[PDB]
Amino acid sequence: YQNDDVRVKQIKELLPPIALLEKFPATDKAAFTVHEARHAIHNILVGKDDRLVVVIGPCSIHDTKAALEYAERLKEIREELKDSLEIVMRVYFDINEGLRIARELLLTINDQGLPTAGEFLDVISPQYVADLMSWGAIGARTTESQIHRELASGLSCPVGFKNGTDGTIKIAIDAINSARSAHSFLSVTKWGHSAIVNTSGNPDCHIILRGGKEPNYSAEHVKAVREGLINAGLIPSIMIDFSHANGDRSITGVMIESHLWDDTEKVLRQLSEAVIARRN
Amino acid sequence: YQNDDVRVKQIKELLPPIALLEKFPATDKAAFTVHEARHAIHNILVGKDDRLVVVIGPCSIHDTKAALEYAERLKEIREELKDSLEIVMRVYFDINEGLRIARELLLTINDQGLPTAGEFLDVISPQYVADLMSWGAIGARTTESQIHRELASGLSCPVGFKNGTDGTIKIAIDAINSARSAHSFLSVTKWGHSAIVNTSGNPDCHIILRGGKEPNYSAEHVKAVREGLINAGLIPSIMIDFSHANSSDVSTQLSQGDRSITGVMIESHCIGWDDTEKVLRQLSEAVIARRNK
Amino acid sequence: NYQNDDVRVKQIKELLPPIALLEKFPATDKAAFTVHEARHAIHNILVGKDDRLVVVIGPCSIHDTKAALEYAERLKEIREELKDSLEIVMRVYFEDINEGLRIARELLLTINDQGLPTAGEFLDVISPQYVADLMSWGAIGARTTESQIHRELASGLSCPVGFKNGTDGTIKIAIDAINSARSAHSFLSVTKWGHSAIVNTSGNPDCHIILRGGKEPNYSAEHVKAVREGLINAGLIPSIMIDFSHANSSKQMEVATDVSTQLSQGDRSITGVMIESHLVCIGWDDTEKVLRQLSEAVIARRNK
Amino acid sequence: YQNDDVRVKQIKELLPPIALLEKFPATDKAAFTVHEARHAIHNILVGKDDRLVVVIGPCSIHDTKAALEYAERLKEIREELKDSLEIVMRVYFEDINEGLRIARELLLTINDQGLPTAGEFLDVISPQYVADLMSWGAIGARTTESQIHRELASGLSCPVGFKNGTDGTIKIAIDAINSARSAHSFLSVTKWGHSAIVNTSGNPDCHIILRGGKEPNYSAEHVKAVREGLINAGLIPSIMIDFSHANSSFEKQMEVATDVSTQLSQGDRSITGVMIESHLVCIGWDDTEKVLRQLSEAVIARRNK
Ligand SMILES: O=C(O)[C@]1(O)C[C@@H](O)[C@@H](O)[C@H](O)C1
Ligand SMILES: O=C(O)[C@]1(O)C[C@@H](O)[C@@H](O)[C@H](O)C1
Ligand SMILES: O=C(O)[C@]1(O)C[C@@H](O)[C@@H](O)[C@H](O)C1
Ligand SMILES: O=C(O)[C@]1(O)C[C@@H](O)[C@H](O)[C@H](O)C1
Repeated sequence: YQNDDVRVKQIKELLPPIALLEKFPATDKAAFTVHEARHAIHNILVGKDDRLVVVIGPCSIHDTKAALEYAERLKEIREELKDSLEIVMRVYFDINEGLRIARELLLTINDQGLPTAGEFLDVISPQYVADLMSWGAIGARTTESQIHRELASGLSCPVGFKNGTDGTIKIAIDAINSARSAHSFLSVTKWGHSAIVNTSGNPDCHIILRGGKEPNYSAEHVKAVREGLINAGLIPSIMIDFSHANGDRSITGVMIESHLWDDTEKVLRQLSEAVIARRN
Repeated sequence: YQNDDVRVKQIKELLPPIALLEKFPATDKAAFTVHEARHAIHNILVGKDDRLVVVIGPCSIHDTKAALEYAERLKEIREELKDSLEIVMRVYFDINEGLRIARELLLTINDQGLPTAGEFLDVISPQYVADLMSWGAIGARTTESQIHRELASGLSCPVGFKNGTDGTIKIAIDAINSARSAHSFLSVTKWGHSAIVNTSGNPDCHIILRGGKEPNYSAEHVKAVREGLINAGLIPSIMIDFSHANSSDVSTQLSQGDRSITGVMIESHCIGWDDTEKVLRQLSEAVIARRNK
Repeated sequence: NYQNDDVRVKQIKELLPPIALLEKFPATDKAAFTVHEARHAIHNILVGKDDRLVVVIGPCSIHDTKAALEYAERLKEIREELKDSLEIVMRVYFEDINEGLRIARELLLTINDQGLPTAGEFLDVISPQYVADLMSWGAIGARTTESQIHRELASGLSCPVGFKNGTDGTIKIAIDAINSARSAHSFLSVTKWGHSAIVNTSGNPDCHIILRGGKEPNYSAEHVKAVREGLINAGLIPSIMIDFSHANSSKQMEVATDVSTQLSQGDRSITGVMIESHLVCIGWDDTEKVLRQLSEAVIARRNK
Repeated sequence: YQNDDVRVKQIKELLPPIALLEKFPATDKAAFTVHEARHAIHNILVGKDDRLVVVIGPCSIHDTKAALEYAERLKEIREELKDSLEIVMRVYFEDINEGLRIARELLLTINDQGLPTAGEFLDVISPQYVADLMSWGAIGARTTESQIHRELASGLSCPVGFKNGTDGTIKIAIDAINSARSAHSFLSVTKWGHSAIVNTSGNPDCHIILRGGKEPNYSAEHVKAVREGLINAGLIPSIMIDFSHANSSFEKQMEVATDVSTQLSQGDRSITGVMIESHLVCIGWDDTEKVLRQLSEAVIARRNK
């Protein structure tokens, strides 16, 4: 009585994570870009830093050449606007060749001094690229999932919980809360072997406002959200996603979807000015 | 700079899945009980069998002995009401001793002729006991997750996608629509090794009514769900979870001839064992009644 | 094109991890204590603290486990009867590797759980991870005794080990083997989870020569006198094991008597013997006889 | 009752062989070098090529920069003496994870520079990390009688050399050559680092190395007695003389070269290969040029008698 893998057409072994960490080791320069950017994003998130975190980047990468050019352009503005903004590049995408292409781009961009951001879709793929990640988002459809909250509880970067696909703010405040506590999930070791991951908790989680039924970047949503975070005994630290379905010091970060460029300069220069205006 | 496992307190290697299947191989009775039960649930779901899948069991297992005595009791009712209710037991609970204790119980129960049911919450644990699984539920907090639908696409058992914690039914209709297609998710091999899982599609995916802001077992919800499934081009095979936010009707719906209700979910010894006999006997009578229309 | 890899490999198949073998066939408290007490007892005999002789006796090859488990029951009674004179351990040598490993463990678990200690041979660095927890003694054959890799396997083996003389009668390869094993080494093998690993060793002081014949036999009082002088000149404890079979015999029964006379004369250097015995290679009747004979030769040694 | 790992101080996981082939992927240049060399060595071992195989290299590699300079000089000699000699460099090493990285990066660079590499197979696991870069390999005198070794040779993608015993025993190698030609089985690790069963198809390209013993074994008389030894056994009389080790115990390895060069000139087609231990600063670089040029001239002379 064949009862196993009845609907599995194929199970091919995946290169162990250590094989991507050996083929593509973090340069000291990548390591510091990742390490400084995390601490930066932390200082901004708790209010220690008056600058704004800016996750901007292509909607999706289809060409690594095209992306390395965007990055070159972005790094200039990253440091040109360094005292008003914290610019991070958003890098969304054979799985083995895919994992190699993914890692090489994140390492090259962090070695060029540009910190990288993306989405933590599952609990196994972080073991391959999170050493080069300074920030990540949990999607609207996986915010209420418990494994995605446990995942963040052990992610080494700050984490953005998006709101519900209807516009629910409670699953995010409950997620942010959950991530702050130790947890246990199941994934693999850097050798690729089924393992138990015991977390210590991530205090650097915050909500993303990405829309829903109708947009929610309105001051009144942000006021309702900020009162929602305060009641739950959380730092009112808010990020607004300008894309997808979308002196106030409770807005600590924005999110932008930008391809190859003119309005990107305009928007970054515009938010720069509003950050400067807030210090007064 | 230390940028790795900064928020990891420990990463301990887990027994490979093959080591649970070696320590506890399926008997031919388990093997048979799993295969027959899964085929039965399919026929009941797609309207070839007029019986009703009853997923009943304790809300939580704290003792293995107590659960083995419940299984013995429920097996007797399963054999009696076999021409009205395909009865399946709900089995919800060191991870290695937890995997050992969970596998042994599911084998023992299937080797006793009682098919077992559970909840698939991750993409790794299935590899340890799915061979002993005849049905499974996908929770309300993981029904819009693409990973949990792609898991169901490659699950060898019939799958139940619960509604949302509010009452959303589309996540599940979309879930059922998704599972029916080939997908790909990352999991481990039976040797415990990171892998690419290419699926084929599970056509045996269905909706569960677990309640929400307000219970949804009423005939109209069932009619709505039927119409919502009908509009998505999906068979209106519906299951109502008498428990959860639907407890904090169905029988007469069936007595009157609702063929859409094809399954139920009960949380018993959470009722005690006497009401369990009553409710199974009640629904048995309702399925008998449904055939005379 | 230009296939440069696995050109002469017909198939590579993943073998169960050692953990799947120790999980399906876990040691029992009775099996654990038999291995522990035999390994301690074999050590005390090899060092002179025990006057008893080690007796590694068992079938030439195991094709049937019922036949092996019946020999196990018979041999156990003789182990219990001659316990004050002999340390009897069964030789479990067999000819799907995955099933062969399942069959081998279940056999060693059953025999050690019945209270009979098991002895075998180490031919590889990987197979020990599946069955050595049930091994109270083991051997390094004459064709692997000059191989450092095995000397490093013996350096990290939890059982006392026996190195065999050259297939030509060469003693140096094993006096050198014992010296190497006494040291900490490092050999590549797998974990209990089946993963390529580096094994760091502490050294095994419980390694000893097995006389098994090379060109002509080597069991006479003269070969032992000169093998013992060779261990003494090299600073090694003079503990010797004579295999009555293989080359020393072609008669196991004639070698038994020559060795029994040596023990009766007072040779405390012979601390162990090896016999190849089946039930239906001597038979059960001659096994009782050789065992009862060596027991009386140990009792005689005590008095001289 | 601690019955496990009582004599094990530490067991650490070694990198999967795949982490080494990913970080140090073979180049199309390394691949063609290994491929054409394994095939050139085979044609010389069976008489299809009148050239001689030369396994020459340092005794011990403690510096890659010193080896890479030796590789550069040697390659020019390989290209100059190509019509008379199949020159291959011997790469023998004295954190195993770092030593794996150093070993493979070196064998990759040298095969990428077009110089085929030659080493020794000590165990059944290490191969999986660098054998894709080996054009020849050896089994030493202390493991030639070992089944596990002859089963690994049965499934090696390169021609293999079995050394005689440390007493000078030829049979074990005639028995080693025989066994290796048969299909066998051994337990090793996959390219993913996992416990495995390796089924072999057998290796016809295996031969004897005369490395020494109680006294040397390179005289015309030993080769004659060794070649008759192989003939009886029904085996291609294809012999390899190791000038070093116990055949020369520098100044003697050069006497062994003249002794051997004289037998080849005579016409001994049964000598298909030599082994020389050479360093820069073990003979020096100047003697290496000389001995390669010597053996080249003897091979040239062999074609005329
Ligand atoms: O490949 C997997 O991860 C599975 O989900 C688990 C396995 O045990 C089977 O029963 C499933 O059909 C597939
Ligand atoms: O499978 C092995 O263990 C090998 O030894 C690995 C590598 O050396 C290949 O080239 C051999 O053909 C086989
Ligand atoms: O189990 C042991 O005692 C071992 O000695 C442990 C380790 O050394 C393994 O590699 C050996 O093969 C067996
Ligand atoms: O277990 C994991 O998935 C991680 O690899 C652990 C975490 O601490 C890392 O730094 C990565 O952010 C994710």
